[PDB]
This record gives sequence, structure tokens and C-alpha cells, in this order.
Amino acid sequence: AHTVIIKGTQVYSPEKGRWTELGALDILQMLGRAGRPQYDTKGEGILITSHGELQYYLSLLNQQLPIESQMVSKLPDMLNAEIVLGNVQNAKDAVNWLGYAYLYIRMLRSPTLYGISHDDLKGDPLLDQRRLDLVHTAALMLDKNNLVKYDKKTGNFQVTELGRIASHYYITNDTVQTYNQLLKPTLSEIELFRVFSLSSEFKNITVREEEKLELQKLLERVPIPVKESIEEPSAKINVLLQAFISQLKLEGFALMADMVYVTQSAGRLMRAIFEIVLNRGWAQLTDKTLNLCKMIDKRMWQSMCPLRQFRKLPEEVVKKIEKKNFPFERLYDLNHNEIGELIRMPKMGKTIHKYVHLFPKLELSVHLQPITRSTLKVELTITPDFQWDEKVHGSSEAFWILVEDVDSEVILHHEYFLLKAKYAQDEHLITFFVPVFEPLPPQYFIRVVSDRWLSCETQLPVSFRHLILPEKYPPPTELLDLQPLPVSALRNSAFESLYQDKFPFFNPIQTQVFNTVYNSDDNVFVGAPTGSGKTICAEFAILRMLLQSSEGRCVYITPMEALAEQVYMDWYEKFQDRLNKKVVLLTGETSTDLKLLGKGNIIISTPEKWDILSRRWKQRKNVQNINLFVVDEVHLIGGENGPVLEVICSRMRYISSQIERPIRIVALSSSLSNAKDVAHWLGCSATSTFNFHPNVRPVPLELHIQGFNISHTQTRLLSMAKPVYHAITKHSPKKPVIVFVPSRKQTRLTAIDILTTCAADIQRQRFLHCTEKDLIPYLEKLSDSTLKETLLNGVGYLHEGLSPMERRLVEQLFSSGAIQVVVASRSLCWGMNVAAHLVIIMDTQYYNGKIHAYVDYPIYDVLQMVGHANRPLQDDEGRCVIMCQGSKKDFFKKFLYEPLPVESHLDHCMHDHFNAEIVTKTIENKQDAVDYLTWTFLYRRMTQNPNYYNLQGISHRHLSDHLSELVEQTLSDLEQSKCISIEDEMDVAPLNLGMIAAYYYINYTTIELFSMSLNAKTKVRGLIEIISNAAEYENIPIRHHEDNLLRQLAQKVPHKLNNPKFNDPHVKTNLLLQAHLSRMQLSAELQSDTEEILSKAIRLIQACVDVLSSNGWLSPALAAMELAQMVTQAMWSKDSYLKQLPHFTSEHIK
Amino acid sequence: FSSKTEWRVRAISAANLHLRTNHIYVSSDDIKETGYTYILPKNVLKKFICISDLRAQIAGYLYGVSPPDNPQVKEIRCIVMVPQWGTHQTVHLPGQLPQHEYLKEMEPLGWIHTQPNESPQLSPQDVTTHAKIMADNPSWDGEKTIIITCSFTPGSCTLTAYKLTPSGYEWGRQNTDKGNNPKGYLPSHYERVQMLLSDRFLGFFMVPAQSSWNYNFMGVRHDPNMKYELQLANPKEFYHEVHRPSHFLNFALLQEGEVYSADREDLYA
Amino acid sequence: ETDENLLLCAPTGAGKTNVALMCMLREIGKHINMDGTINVDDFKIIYIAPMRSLVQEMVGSFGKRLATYGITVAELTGDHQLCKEEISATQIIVCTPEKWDIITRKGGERTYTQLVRLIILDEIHLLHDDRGPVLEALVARAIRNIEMTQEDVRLIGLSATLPNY
Amino acid sequence: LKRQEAIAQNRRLTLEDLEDSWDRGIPRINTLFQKDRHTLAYDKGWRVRTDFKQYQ
Amino acid sequence: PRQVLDL
Amino acid sequence: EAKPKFLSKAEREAEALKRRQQEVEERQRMLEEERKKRKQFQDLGR
Repeated sequence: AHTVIIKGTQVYSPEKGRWTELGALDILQMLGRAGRPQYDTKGEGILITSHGELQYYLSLLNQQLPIESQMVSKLPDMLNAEIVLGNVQNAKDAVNWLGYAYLYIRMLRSPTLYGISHDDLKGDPLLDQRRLDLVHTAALMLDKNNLVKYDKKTGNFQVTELGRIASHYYITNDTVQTYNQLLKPTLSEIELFRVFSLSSEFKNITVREEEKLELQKLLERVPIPVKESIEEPSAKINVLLQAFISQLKLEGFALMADMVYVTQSAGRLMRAIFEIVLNRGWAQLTDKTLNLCKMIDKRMWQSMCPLRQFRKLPEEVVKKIEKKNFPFERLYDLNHNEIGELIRMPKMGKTIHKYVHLFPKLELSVHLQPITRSTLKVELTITPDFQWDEKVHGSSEAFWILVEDVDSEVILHHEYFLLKAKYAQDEHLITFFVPVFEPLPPQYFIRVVSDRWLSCETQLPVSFRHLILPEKYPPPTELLDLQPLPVSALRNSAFESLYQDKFPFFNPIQTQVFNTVYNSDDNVFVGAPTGSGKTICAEFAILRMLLQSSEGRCVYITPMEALAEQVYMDWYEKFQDRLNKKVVLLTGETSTDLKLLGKGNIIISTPEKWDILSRRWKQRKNVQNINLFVVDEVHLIGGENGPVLEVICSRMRYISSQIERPIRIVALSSSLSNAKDVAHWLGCSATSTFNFHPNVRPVPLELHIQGFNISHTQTRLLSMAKPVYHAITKHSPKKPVIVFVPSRKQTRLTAIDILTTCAADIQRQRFLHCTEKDLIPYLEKLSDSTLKETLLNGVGYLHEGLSPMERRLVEQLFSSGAIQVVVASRSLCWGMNVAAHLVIIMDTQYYNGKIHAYVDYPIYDVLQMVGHANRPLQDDEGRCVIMCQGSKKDFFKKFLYEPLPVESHLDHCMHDHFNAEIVTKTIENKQDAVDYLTWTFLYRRMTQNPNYYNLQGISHRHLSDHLSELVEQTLSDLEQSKCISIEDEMDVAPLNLGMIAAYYYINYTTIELFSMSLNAKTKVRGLIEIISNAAEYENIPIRHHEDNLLRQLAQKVPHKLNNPKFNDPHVKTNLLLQAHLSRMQLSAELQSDTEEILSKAIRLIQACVDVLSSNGWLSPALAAMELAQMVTQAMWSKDSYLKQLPHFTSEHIK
Repeated sequence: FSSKTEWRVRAISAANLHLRTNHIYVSSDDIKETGYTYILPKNVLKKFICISDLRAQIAGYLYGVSPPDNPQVKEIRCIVMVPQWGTHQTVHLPGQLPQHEYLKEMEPLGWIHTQPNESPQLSPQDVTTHAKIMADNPSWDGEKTIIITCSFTPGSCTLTAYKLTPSGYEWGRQNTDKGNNPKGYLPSHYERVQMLLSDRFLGFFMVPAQSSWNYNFMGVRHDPNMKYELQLANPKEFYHEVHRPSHFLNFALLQEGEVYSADREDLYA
Repeated sequence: ETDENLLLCAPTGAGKTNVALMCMLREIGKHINMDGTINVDDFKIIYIAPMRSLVQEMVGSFGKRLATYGITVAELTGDHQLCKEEISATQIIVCTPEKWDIITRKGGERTYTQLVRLIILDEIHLLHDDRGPVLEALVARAIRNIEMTQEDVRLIGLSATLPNY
Repeated sequence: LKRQEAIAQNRRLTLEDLEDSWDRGIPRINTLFQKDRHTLAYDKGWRVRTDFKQYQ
Repeated sequence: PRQVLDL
Repeated sequence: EAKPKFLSKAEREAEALKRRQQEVEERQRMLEEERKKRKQFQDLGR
């Protein structure tokens, strides 16, 4: 406008609790509208204010008002935010951060106005003492308020839970101190308002006499009683908050301003109080605080109708629903006409039904399995029972899952649950561990409440009336203080020739178990932590097997293929080079497996490699005639690929009971709480079961768990990069460091992030213990340019995409001590031939794209990662920093120090074993199936943890009925798939499908689909889809950013896919098989999965040929035979027969 | 009641009822030594005291079993809060007994109710209500059912349970005078039984499914012959938001509001 | 033509939004995609305004001016989850200094920290106001991140003609 | 309890308050209504002094 | 050497 | 006993039905005993 008139220049600011002058920004913005740029050639700005305030306006609008930093008022808040974010760790970091603020610049230019004399500037030109004094003064305020743990000795700052809440919610230090002193678990709704009204944000809010009468009318109408008086500021704040929630109409301008200011800061203050209460575990206070946060944001009481959250509904209809005081859940079961008739609003009945179904409502299912006597595994399935709406719900719905005891006062397990819009109408699996006390409560409360939606909470009482908790595990075998065992304790001189230069004395675990393993012939169970030398006990058993007869046959079973490769190399140079003993490694080929087993004295193989040979142990004499069966990592039977190991171990015990010569089973594994079941299942006695504790390792393990309360995985992964560098500098500045990454892509980012944190400080290239002259020979053989850039700085990286030469070179550089930090992927924990002093486990979870959820890492993988931080002679102790989310912090603390409870999972994957046993004639009837199942670990674990296997008791009728039902269910699945034939409902026989399934080691489901999906007119075009749909490809890795790449490969393959879903592993396998057949370029991550698919592709092709051979289809058999040849040659059937030859491009074909 | 500000100060007093849960006294006198023994766990007693009212009497039906190889002692394992409204001297419980699948494994051991102040004798209203429950429900045995009175002594709580003698059951069944001194009321109508607290085991609570348990404010919605289902959940406080809907739902809607409010931008939200 | 930090001290109403648009254009012009129009998934622009009303008005002004390039302009509002979704879904993020400081303190912009290469602090004179500590903390954190992480962030400070420039 | 809630009320405890607790409390509740009471809070170790008064 | 000042 | 004998689905269902019938008969007997005890208690005061 041409003329602008600012009348009064006085605004009642609720923050100061009085009428203050207009701000500079408001005056400048108001004065900027004087004079239109189009028609006005000269503006006119009138500023009517007080005579004493005329100078401020003249200087502000005349370029005479200096910009002075006001950071002194909120110095502690800014310092707390930097400390919480990790930007500043000690006093020096805070001083450096303070130097980049406007206060430091203003303090140097104008020290007099900042409280600094000219003498101080002369004695400190850089202004370092003033920054230290300001940081110390700010740190004292933060330390006095319990915001940060600051010690005056070293100046280091420790981030506390209150500081994170205060920095996250912008709450002042005084407000945090008030919330800590006044925040109690027994605070009611009335006290919650008083605590909020006592915050430091409303310290200037005063109760004026001009509005006392109006406050009295609000005090008699507020639903929440106030123990304070009307003349106290706390009552006015509590009354203002209650009036805003109740929608009471105010009259005073000052009262309205105070209510708006109180309501605006109430949202952040309420969230901070809820976070503090939620962190403390107060279930009763958390529900009230969470309800209060939603009530303030929603501007409605919790007793009001839930339809008030949807602003599109009429108020008269909402009031009519409120007048008819009926339960909110009652409208869910009513139809559109019933809802309209119940409220007497037939016209709005359809809208009410649409609004009722659009409200968040999740159906909770509880699957509780007691892992231990004090720890229970709760698998909560959340099913969204509401129609998703972007205009009402948005991109995602935030919910909180709170686990509480019977009293509903202590939060056993609280975690955030983000319900994304793309993942609506689907069950979400939430797995967590809740503690169980000696006083077993009748039930637990699982409250899934919305984080923003009021009256949206689902309560699921997890009753423990029929919960049979496992019996208290026996104490682990104590490490007797025997004298160290010298090499002379062994008998054979040649046996001591392979350990003379290694160590003069054995470890205490080896000395205690050496007498039972080397000087004994009974089954020995050695439960010791990863790194105590369990392989030496197996070698003692191998030496015992080699002492009785020079032609012995020791069998070493490793749950991981990499462990067998590491053991095969270790065994080859020790058992073959120095003892002249045939040590061989089992392959995936059974044709060469029989020759290797018959010609080798030590047979190292995986559970899958030995299962194929052991399935026909009746015919194969080499499998039965075994003098020793070593099972390393027996604790792996409670995880993936564990049912095969349990079946192999059970088969080995059953074979040893009928061969006229027992097979000495040496079961080595981690320290397990339920070691009696493993010893009982493996035939180990009470004195031969060496089940130790995790704290008995030769190298003491210092395990530190850092909780990250970040729900998002990307933010949590990025926020832990700073902590990884801080943990390395605090735990091992000059020691090897191993960092575990959740994926192959995170290793490169983590390696650069550590370098970036190291480059931020003056300690550049501090992770390279050697010089660049000696790194040229190793850096020139690497293919990854980024690895050389990180390797030159002293920080290595490891992932599945790296070639073996690069992985071997990286391990060699780290083993020799040239490098200090190695960033290894989560999948490389088993395959790592090196150990560091400090082990970093950051983001202990993986993004499983099959279910679109962040699945936590298994305990076995974490145990191996923790075991990697074990230096026997070079390090006196071992550090392990486990950076994980706060929800899983309790799970790691229980399963890390205490023995690991292992439970067999053969009940879900017993179909393959049952078919193999039926084909071998081991199980000829239903009674034999139950008898065969009694030799496995599942039967032994069913009597100790019946609740884990859906059992109701340990009695014979319950155990016999459960085993019969499991046998009758697995047998029914085999009969329905045409794998076996059941005659008279009791006797089972092997069918054609079962023989093929158990011959090539194929899943029963794959054979059922092959037999029902293979016709007489099948071709190679449809053959790939049938092969790609086999159950063996369901374990393919689906990760983030893997759907876009597959889509690009779906338009280039020679075969189209009908209805291709990017989340289905079968589709990726078909695309990968087509890509391998066309020899097209693929990413490193895609090629890693292609090799895994190609490993089992040959067996599936052979099964298809066998299935077609029995079906009498010549055409389908020929296509399968051509596919098998084409799969090995990476060539297509539609192309010429010359692409198989190496170095032949399309030019030769043309 | 005053119904204007009396409930406010009562809720303020009721907000501090957790201070009564550590000062708990059991009247260990006049126990005949020949009856059952009742073990009320401290967690459910604490919850019942917290959710109660200093003036209005609340009541919860007691359900429990006996410990193995010990039939002479009765471990109360459940307190069933039913939709009730109570005066300062009696509780108007619904005519329907608590029926649920979780109470089938247990037997009804009586009902627990709070008293505004300690009385050396069982209230005639309490014995009349108990005997009416006897006559209307055969599943309640007079030998095993008691009336735990959690009298609100100041700054503490005194618990005294009474067992109905056959004469007391007959008189209460035949009684219709709802006053404080009905005719034919004698101290022989009840006998004090043995009770004790326990940290060894924990009970639970049963709250109504469709509605809540406190019907004192909207007692016009409370009927003696009404029907209710149960829910394995924890009961709310006496002055909870859902228990007094008239204090939160009778507000006039914001019509032509916030039109002359204060202009303040929520910079953080 | 230059990627150096700018400090424009001009009178209110003298066309300070166009200078920020030119800075946004330079950042928008760094992702051309010659075949297409612009790759908005590789960079983020933060517009810090003092008042929420100006931010609500700058979003409309930015949306109409940047409509031809397909740049999504939105206002940082709502809960932390909504703020994180809005940051990852939009390129020009206009929000108050307290809203940006709250997201930075909470960690909702950590995954989009490397993509933020241009921050515009509208009304740079607010440092003298009571909210100046938020602006100083945001500027110090952004400056500290550049000096520590080595990721260059463009700081365009627009303010009125006042002393201590 | 009453003192904290009255401090919330910002008033002083009166005679009508605590009147049900008049002759109670071993430090008698009546002693919060004495006039010298503020000076009594400066009389430390009076009980030893009384047990030593028999000695003078 | 650090001295607490009046914030 | 020690060895878990295989029970058919029909046999398992028949055993479960027999157990449920035994439990129902026990509950009915307990209800009758409770009714007798209640009658004895009522007759002791009338």
C-alpha cells in the first residue's frame, strides 16, 4: 500500500507474559509494504509508538540497529543439541562449535557489549578462555539439570536420556530438571497437568487480576481438577490447557494469548514428558502422557467420540453419537443402515460407516514361545483392520507397541511400529523378547496404541495360565584351576610336532576337556564361547581316532561352508602335511563325495553335504564305518539350516546304535544353557558334557551395548557412523577394529564414514600403522578403486561383492597390522580368517525384502561377530561394541552373557527328512516315524520347553499325541504331494516322487509343483519358470533398491514374465537364470545371488528330467536335458552351438 | 452429593490413593481358626485401592483357587470389577454374576469392597448384599465366600473379611430394610476369617468389555438386571476420563471460536 | 555463476526472494538431464524463513515459479514422521528456523544431509531476535558439518540493511 | 500431602485445615501454629540440653 | 583454568 | 511310557472326546456336591 501506519507498536507476547514492543522482523516486514512497486512512486510509513521507543524504530529502519547475537540466553540448549547429536564430545569440541556461532564473532568484534573487558581480549586474542568458560558454564547448567554427564576432570560430555528428549522436543534445561524431579510413576491425570504447568517455558506466565474472574468460570468447568489456587500461575496454565482441549470459548485477549502459547508449547512439552515416562518404563504414566499429547494435538478429550479426529464429519452428528453413550467399538459390527438407525441419522449413516472403517484399528495376534525360564519370545502379528486413506492417514501411520506386566505399571518392551501406506492390509510380524520374573504374572498386556490417533488402541492380554516355562538350566561346568597342560601331555611325538611352536601350554578349556576327549572314548559335548579353542578339542578327538587305528574316518560337520573351508585349510596343513592323514573337504557332488569319504581320514563337510551321503547310509558303507563324528557349532541347530544339522546328528546317533560299533560323537558349540538336552541327544554323559560359561574364555570379553532410540533404519545407520569412530577411539585407538555392517552397500559407506570422522579431526591417516611404500604391492592388485582410497587411509572394507583375491589381500593387510579398521558385511562374520581387538556391531538388523520388514540378526550370527574380537596372545582382553536399536538392547543383554538357549526347529522342515527316511526304509510305518523322531533334538527339547513346540505338557500322552500329530501332518503332506503312499493308514511306502525328491536333495514342495506343473507339451521357455518356482529359491536375498534393477532386467531377457512382482524371490531367480543364459552384464550384488541360484540349478534340472522320465514324456525330457547343458554353458537354446567356446562374441556368429 | 466441586476434591484425594498401598493392616482377631484361609496378593489389592474412592464404595468380585495339597487355604487369584455404582455405605452390584472362561478354572471366593472409614463390625448392607448373592447364585458357597472390607483408615488401609454364618445368610436373604440398622441384625450373622497378603504370587483383574466398571457418575445407565461381558484387562481409576463422560462431553462446541484469538505461529510444529 | 556463500543485505521489499530463486536456480541447474528436464532426486534446497505465514506464502511462490522444472516445494509441518516423509519427497523445503533445527536435532534430515547443498536463511536479521539462537545453532551446525564432513553447503543469507553486516 | 497441595494453592494451612489432626503427631500438629515457631526452628539440640538441665 | 561465569 | 506310541488322528480325537467327557462329568459331580453343600449350609440356619 502507498501509506502504511503501524498503530501502537505493542504486542502482548505470551512468552514474556507482558505487552512488549514489536520485533525488528515484524517492523521491517510491516514497513516493507509501504509503497506499491507498480503505481506508487514514493511510500509512506507511519510508525506510532512511545516516545522512549522512537530511537529503536529509527535505528532499525535507518541501518543503525546492530545485529547482536542472543546465544547467551539459550547457550545450554544449543550445547545440549550439539552434545545429543554427537557434534561435540568434550569441552574442546564445544569450544570449537562455539567458535562457529555468531556469539563468538560478535564477542571478538565487540567484547565490551558481551561482558569481556579489553584486558581479557589482550590476554586472549583467539577468545579461547571465554569459549571454555561459556562451555563450562553451559555444561554446569546441563550437568546440574541432569541433561549431560560432564566431568570437570577431562571435560568430556556424556549424552543422557533427558538430554536427548530435551534436545528432540526443544525443552529447556530447567523444564527437563522439573520433569525429572516431579515425574513419578504414580502421577495421576490431575498431577500430569500440574507437572506440565510447572515447565520453564511458562516461567514468565503470570495470572493477571483482570482475567481472574474469567479463570474462575474456566476452573469450575475444566474436567481435570486442579490442586492449585486460581491466584497461582500453575493453575492458570493447567486451566488454559484444559480449556483449549475442552474447546471452551475464552473472552480475554491476554487469556487467549496465554492459552495459544501454552497449547503451542504443550505439544512439544507433552511429547517430551511422554518420552521421558516411556523411557523410564512407566506404563500408567505413558498411557496418560500419550493420551494427553493426542488430546492437545486433536483438541478433544479422550472420552469424546473418535469421529472428532476426522474434521470432515458434521458436529451435530458427532454430538448425537456422544449423546447416545455407546461403546466406540460397537459401531464396527453395525452396517451402514444400522449405524444410521442407531444414531437416528439415516442420511449420515453411510458417511459414519465410511468414517468408522477409516479409523485406525489393528487386530493383534500373540504367538508366545518361552526361550528361557526368564525370557519369553513374543511374536506379535499386527493385521490392519481399517481401510487405508491417504487424505486421513497420510504416507504412514505411527503406532507404539507397549508390553506391560499384570499391574500395567512397568513397560517390559516398548517399540515404535510404523505402518506404511504401501504395507497396508497385510500382517506385520513383530518379534521381541519380554522378561519373566520369578513371580510369574497371570498375563502380560500388549497395548498397540496410535501415536497421533486418539481412542485408537488395541489391547491384547498375553495370558500365561497355560504357559509352561522351561526349567531352570543347570549351572555351566566350572573351569577347574588345573595346571596348564603342556605339549608333553599328548602321547604321540608326531602329534606334538604340530603344536610345539604354536603354544607351549593349552588353554584352560582344552586342559579340562583334553582328558575326556583324548584320554576317553565316550561322547563329549564341549560348550565354550567362540574363541576358546573348540577346534583343538576336535583335533584331540581326531588324534584319539587316529591313535586307535591309522585308518580311521573322522567326520567334521560345520554349519557354514566358509567354516569348513577355514577348517579344511587348517586341517590340511596340520592333519595332512605333518601327519600324512587324508583330510578332504566335502563338495556338493555326491558322485565325488563317496570317493572323498572312502579315501579321506578327516571328512570336513556342511550339514547339506553330509545329509545327501547320510540319507543312504545303509548302502554306503563309508558313512556307517566312521570312527569319529565331530559336530562343530552345535548351537547353530536353533537357526536357519539347523534342522539338517539336527537330522544329520540324529542320523549319526541312530547309525552308531546299530552298526555294532558306536560312532564317537564330539559335539562342539557355543556355551549353551540347555546343554543337558544336547548331551542327552548326542549320548554325552554328565561328566563328558563340558558346557562352560561365556565369561570363561581365555581372553576376557568386554561387551558394551549402545542403544539407539531411532525407529528408522537409515537414520539409525547414519547416526551410528559417528559412534563407530567414537567407540574405536575409546575402546582401541591402536588396536585392530572390525566393524560389522548390515549389508554389502553399508560397508563402503561405513568405511568412508569412519575416514570422514577421522579426517574431521587432525588425526588423518591414523588407522594406517604402516607406510604407503609397503601398500603399493597390495593396493595394485585390487579392482575396487574406492577400496584403495579407503585402504590408503588405513580403513578397509569387506563385502560379498569383493573378489576372493581382494578379500584375501584385505585380510592379510589387517592380520599383519598394516590397517586398523576393517568394515566387514554381516554375511562375512563366519568367513573371516582374522581377529581384531575391538569388534563393532552397528545396526544389528537386516532389511528383508520378502516381508518388507527389518528383521533382527540371529543370535548365532551375533555370537560369531562377538567371537571375532578375540586375540589370544596379542591382546589381554577383547572389546565388543554392539550398536543396535533400543528396542533390541534388552535382547542382546540377555542372550550375550548368559548361555544361549538352543531350540530345534525341525517341526517346520521335517518333510524332507521324513521323505528321505521313508525312501531309505528307516520309517516304514507311522510308529517308525514317531520312533525316528524320538532320536532327534526336537523330542529332547519337547520335554524341557513344551511351550515352544505348541505343547501343553511333558506327559507321555501329550508328547505321544504331539509326535503323532506331527508325524500324521508331515506324512499327510507327503501323501498329498504324491511323494509317499500310505496303506491301511499306518504303513508308509516311498513313491516315485519321493525317491526323486530324496535322491537329488530337493524339497518336497518343489517336486509336488514339478509333477503338477510339468505337462507333456512343456518347453524351455516355460521350463525356466517351473525351475525358478522351486522351493529352493525361496531363500534368495531380497534387499532395498533391488526391485528397480530387476525391472530393467525384465525388459531385456529373452522370455517375458506374466504378472512379475519385484518382491517375489521366484521372479528374481527366473530373471537371473535368463541373464546367466544370455551372458548379460549384471551388478556385483546380482551376480552373487546368481552363483547361489546356479549351485542348486543343476539338481533341479536333473529332477525335472527324472520327473519327465517317469511320466513318459520324451519331448519334455529332451528340453530338460538341453536346459541342463545350456545352464552350465551359459548359452541359450535359440542361439547357435558355438557360444559355449570361450572368447566368442556375436561377430563370430554373424 | 454436591456434584459441583465435591468430586473435584474427592478426585484430588483419590489421586493419592497409592500412598495407602504401603500402609496396609489386616485385622488379625476374632478368627475362628476352623475355616478357610485367604491369600490376597498385594498387586491386585494395590490396584483395587488405587482405583477406589475414599467416599464412594467400589466392589470387585473375588475369584481364586486353592494351592495344591492345601485345600484349607484359598489363594485369591482374580478381582472382577463389574459395572457398579456405590454410596458411602453400600454397593449396588448388578444381578448378573461374572461369567467368563478365565473364571471357570477358579471358584468364586467372595467380593472385596472399600469402606470410607474403619468399622469393627460387618455392615448390614454388606451382609444383606452377600446373602442376596447367595440366594441368587448357587455357585457361591457360604463356607468359602467372604466379604473383604478394605476400610479407608486415614493414611492407610485396614482389611477385614467376614464369612456369612447360615443364620446370617438366612437373615440377609429375608432382609429388605436397606437402612444402617435393620431389624433382626446381630453380630452372629458373620464371622471374621483369616486373611493374609502375599508377594509370592500375582493375581489379575477382569474389567467389562463394552464399558467400564465405575457407574457412579452416570448411574442412570446402571441397572440391576443389566448384562455385561468381561475382559482380561486392568481397571481404570475411579475418576478416570471414561468414568465421568458428563464432565468431558457436555461442553458446548467451539462455534465462532478462534476468530478473535491471538496470532502466534507454531514455529516448532 | 559462482557457488560461494552470499550475504545480501538489502531493504525489505527490494526483491530478496528473487535472489534466493537465482540461488535455487543455480542448484536446480546443476541437475539438467539433457534428455529430460531435471533430476530432483539428487539435490535438496532448504529455505529458512522467520515466520510460518511467510513460509506458507513462499511455498506457493516457489511452487509457481518452479512449476516448469517439476520441483516439489512443500512446508515442513506435522510430526517427525511427516517431516521426514516431506523432506524425502520434496526438493525445495521451506520451513522456520525452529522447524529445521527440530528436524536436525531429532535426526529426520540425516539421510538427506548429503543431498542438501543450498540453504537460504531468509530474514538474516533474526539473529538479533529472541529466536537468533536457533539460527546461530543451525548456521554453526551447517558450517561445522561442512568443515567436518567436507560436504560443501551453499549458505545464502538474506537480511535487512542493519549494522554488523 | 496437605502442605504440598496448599503450596499449589499458594495459601497457608489454616485452623480449619488439619482440625481433624489437632492433638496428633509426636511433634504435635499444634506446633505449626505457635508464634515463636520460626525462632524455635533455630533452637537446635534442645533435648540434650533438657537432659543436662538436671545438672545445673 | 575454567571459570564459571554468570550466564 | 518311555517310548511315545503313535496315535492315529481318529484315535487321538476319540481320546480327546473321552477326556472332555470325563472333565464334564467331573464338573457335573462338583456342581452336585456344591449344591448339596449349599443345601446343608442353608438348612443349618433355617
